[PDB]
Amino acid sequence: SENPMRRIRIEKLVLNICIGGEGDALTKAAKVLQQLTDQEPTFSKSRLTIRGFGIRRGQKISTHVTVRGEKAREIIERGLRVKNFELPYSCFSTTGNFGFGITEHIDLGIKYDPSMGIYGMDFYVVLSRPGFRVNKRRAQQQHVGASHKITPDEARAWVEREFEVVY
Amino acid sequence: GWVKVQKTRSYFKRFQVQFRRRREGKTDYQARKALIIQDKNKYATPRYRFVVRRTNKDIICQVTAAELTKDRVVCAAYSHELPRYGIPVGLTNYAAAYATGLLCGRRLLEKLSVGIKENALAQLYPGLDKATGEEYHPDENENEEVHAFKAFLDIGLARASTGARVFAAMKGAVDAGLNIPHSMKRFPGYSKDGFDSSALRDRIMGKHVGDYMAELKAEDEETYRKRFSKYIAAKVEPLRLEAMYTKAHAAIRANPQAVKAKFEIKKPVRQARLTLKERKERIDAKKLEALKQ
Amino acid sequence: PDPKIRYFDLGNRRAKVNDFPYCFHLLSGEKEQVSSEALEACRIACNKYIAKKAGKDSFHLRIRVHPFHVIRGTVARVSIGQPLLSVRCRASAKDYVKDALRRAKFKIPGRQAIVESRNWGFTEFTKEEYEDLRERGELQYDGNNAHRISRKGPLN
Amino acid sequence: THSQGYRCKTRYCFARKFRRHGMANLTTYNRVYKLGQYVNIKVNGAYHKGMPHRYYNGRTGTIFNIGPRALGVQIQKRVRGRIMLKRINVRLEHVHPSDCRKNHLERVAANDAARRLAKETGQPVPCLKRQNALPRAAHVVSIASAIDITPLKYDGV
Amino acid sequence: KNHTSKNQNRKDHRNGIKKPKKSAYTSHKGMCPKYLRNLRRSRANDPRQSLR
Amino acid sequence: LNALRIVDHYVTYGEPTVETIRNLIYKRGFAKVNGQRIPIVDNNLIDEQLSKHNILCAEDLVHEIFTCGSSFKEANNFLWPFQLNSAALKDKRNNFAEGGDFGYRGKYINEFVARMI
RNA sequence: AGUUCGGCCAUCCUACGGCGGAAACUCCUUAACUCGUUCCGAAUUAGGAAGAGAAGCGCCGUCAGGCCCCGCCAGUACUGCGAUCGGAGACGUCGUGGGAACACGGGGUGCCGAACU
RNA sequence: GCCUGCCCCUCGCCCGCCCCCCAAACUCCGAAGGGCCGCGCCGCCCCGCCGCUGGCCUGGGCGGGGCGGGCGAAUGCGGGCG
RNA sequence: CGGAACGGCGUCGGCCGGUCCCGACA
RNA sequence: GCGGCGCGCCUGCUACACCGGACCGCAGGCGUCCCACGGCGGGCUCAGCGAGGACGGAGACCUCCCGCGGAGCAGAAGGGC
Repeated sequence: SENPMRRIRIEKLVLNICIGGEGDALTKAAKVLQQLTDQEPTFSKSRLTIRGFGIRRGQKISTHVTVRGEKAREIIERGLRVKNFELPYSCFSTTGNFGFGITEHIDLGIKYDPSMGIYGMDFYVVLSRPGFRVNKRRAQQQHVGASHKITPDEARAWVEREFEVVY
Repeated sequence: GWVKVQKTRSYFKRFQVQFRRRREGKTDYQARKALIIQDKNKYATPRYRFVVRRTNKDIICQVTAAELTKDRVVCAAYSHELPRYGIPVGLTNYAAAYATGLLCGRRLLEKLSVGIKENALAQLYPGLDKATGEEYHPDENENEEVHAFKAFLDIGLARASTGARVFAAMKGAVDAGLNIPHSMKRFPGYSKDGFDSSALRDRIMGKHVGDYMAELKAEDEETYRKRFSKYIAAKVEPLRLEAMYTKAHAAIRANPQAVKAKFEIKKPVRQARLTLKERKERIDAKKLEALKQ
Repeated sequence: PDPKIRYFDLGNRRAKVNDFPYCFHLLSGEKEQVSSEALEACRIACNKYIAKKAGKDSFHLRIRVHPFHVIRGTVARVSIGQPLLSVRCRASAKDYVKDALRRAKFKIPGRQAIVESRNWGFTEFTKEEYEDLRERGELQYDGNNAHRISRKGPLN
Repeated sequence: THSQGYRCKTRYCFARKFRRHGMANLTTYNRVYKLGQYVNIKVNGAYHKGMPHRYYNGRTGTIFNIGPRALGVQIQKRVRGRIMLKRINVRLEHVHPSDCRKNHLERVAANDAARRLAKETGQPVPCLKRQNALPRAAHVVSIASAIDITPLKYDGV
Repeated sequence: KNHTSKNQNRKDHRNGIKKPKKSAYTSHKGMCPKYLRNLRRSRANDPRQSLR
Repeated sequence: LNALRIVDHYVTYGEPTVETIRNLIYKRGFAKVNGQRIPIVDNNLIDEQLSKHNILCAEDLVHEIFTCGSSFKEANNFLWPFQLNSAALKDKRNNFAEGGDFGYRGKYINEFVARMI
């Protein structure tokens, strides 16, 4: 509809950098996420111990920040300049939330520092409309309506207008 | 890719629906059980709950007893009644919540005292004449022939924080004279080594909205118009908030009786339910529509 | 030990609903426990006789009873009027089936009953009921069984 | 029965109903109980404190003691050749009020009511004693629509 | 015989199935102390009072 | 009637005729006065224990029993259970419906008791 | 009509599609505070009032699924009691009592009670 | 089948729907059959007492005094205690 | 004559499917 | 006798719908472990499907959805949540 309420918004961007058993790289990956997003990233530990990627239970193998608001738009567009505004058509989920990933933090536009090595990151963007709080609120929590839920096709259209992305 | 639906017929057959108000998300039955439970040796003596529920538009404060098949509302005062007492805007603000609580407490105590005369509950428990951050416990000193009315705060699904507005209505009930047990930890002023009456006094007097109003107007007049359009439209001066609040507290104490306003009822008739023959007729039409492609 | 009989569907298992019209059933006269060895030997005899006299395609044979009760290898609990063996066959095999069932009866313990089935094939519907539904088209076919097209569910 | 623990053979007895697993309705804690009231005892599986024993399930008793959280109820348990008054304390979740004498309480009221009603009008007093069915009266039944019914033939085999 | 319950129900019903006796129903055993103290305080006044 | 069906194997029952009642009350009737078996040979004994119930004479007794009247319990209890001669009994094991003797004999109880009185 | 608190907890649920909203409710709009985010005002805490029914929310629909109710199933299956009943049995029968279930068909699809506008 | 090719087929896998026979240690249902408890004293008014309960002029117990009705399933049979 | 699965054109009693005066090629 | 232990204790059975029922009858446990694996309050949802996201694949990590519990609650089994 042309209802103001049915306007899609970028609810959240998640920047996750998963390294492994090297230990030092994880701390440095957090610092470049802190300087990119401007908020402090948190660390996700391992759920299982696997010898092949040295994964050990509770080894803090990941670092991620949830960026919301105007900051999220700036980071997504800078990442999409690395992708040259081209995304796969199937990179969109059934929920209407899409994602992309880049290698090399320098490609985003961050300046290089010798102490911290280049680390790539995954960019997952969640698309939402005003009125979706009915799923997340503590009191009177009910599922969003199927019409009000973002459809994968309607999400492609929104991003092909906002960032002129071609699929 | 080819997978069974999570919600199978078996899922629905074995599904146990939760309680109607739990499904709605309106009530926590674990909290309610403790708030409603009374000793069996006390039998049917009524147990009162001071329920403070905050809708976006107003703060609803009520005193309710738990009957076996219903809840009885002994008294209920709403923030929407505050314009009659001289508070036109910020009806969901912390200061308004305190005055809504004062209104329910005074309204109930007055209703108990309407005909008693000899030892009226309101006469025996007047309350704090001035709205202050000082901790007041009516139960601390009691007539001993009459005791302060006791009710227990019910916040529902609200998170208990220092400065939360649910506590402000409880302080107004306490200020009116209702004995509501409290610790004053979740009040603006508790700092471990003591209570700063000044900090609570300020929230009760609406200082936080009025300092913001003064700062916002200076920093950006246009945002002040957008943020506080109703205040500018109600001709409420920012500094005047404390005077308005003190006058309101006095106006509540002098006459807490409900105006008992009544309005029109507008009910849309909506669609009439289809008759069984009408449903059967739709089935014939649906079969005919599918038959020709 | 494993039951000697692992195959309970023999003959034309994939045959169509109207491919076979006449069904014959070998029921149990007495309540008894029938061995897996007894079900394997009766299953070899009946299948072989009809397949020899007619064709494997001409008949679908089902050993309805299954040996589950381990005996402290395994035995099948059977009751009076519980079908032990069943066969649906076309006219080409109608005559041979009754005599094959009588060659399977000498292997199974206790009294046994050979009956023609008024029901069409393995379907619940009787031959007359099957025909009436078939003319209407209400008799939707599923695999080898037959069912009513039903007035339940979403119309579209 | 080699092992005899407090909760043995309680697989079905102390298990909730098909769609009744969950937290007790608040009515159990809101029902007023008075001394001498008849109360049925039925265990609730969810609640494990104040639980009575599997014997007590299905028993009806009088409330000897009412206490802050559990009511003391006295049942009669036949131990060999003697019935013994077994006083047990049972939490609210496993004590339900019994209709029990509700029929007698209704009868006492109705008998008194139909006595006063008679004193006013319809003066002959009504019979206030239960009659155990009794034989049927003679009556008359029309056999104009009578249908002949006959034994049916065997068709099973 | 390791165990027999035969004849046990004939022996029980020979002179048995006996009621638990009166004064067991109205016993104050297991009644709340605070209620029992209140009963004694109330009883010790006017007609119910049995002191001189 | 529900209790009687539990004990059917041990008993035979039927509706009695007035002559069958008269013969039992007169030829085999004995009272229960002071827990003693006192023979009913006169209308005086019946008057003594049943005047309160208005059962003054033997005709009142064979009438109350037959009509199952208001004073049926008193009338029946006044009579010590009848002691009769040995029954013919075709078969004690089966019900009269199955061709034996136990259970409902209906009108045939009158014939069955006749020889026993 | 709607709100708050409830009662019993699906005839109240689940899916999907319509239909509304004066008031109310909600979504909503912001962080000066208060408070809150393994990170994030998403939730939450506060302060609002520029918008809006698009959702949540009521109302209707759907040969819908479930749930609810009544028939049929079926006096069937079982079983209480009596049998110098039949039968080699293991199973059945008769007399006298009780009495399902799954299918299947036909419908229905929350109400109650306090306060307030 | 073919520069290759997944260019297509065949069964699996996997969902959908039927379907044969089931279970002492399975149960959405659910008997017969058992168990426990009740079947006489009520209704109404008043008053007394309590370190016990309530915001109260509230309860809950335990008594006393009235005023109206009263014996309110069948059958048998005196029960109890040391 | 305790007795089984199986046999019996022993003697009776039924149940069902048929063909008989279109004599069950002349 | 040899061996085992219905030689103390516990769960589901056999056990015949109150309760009580034997078995060198059956499938199993216990003699420990934890100052947290305790108490309480607040917040939260679990296992997983599906569909998605540089390395990264069957597999970690981050995402939304729908999630009657299909997870977890020290150890047997049954209840319970």
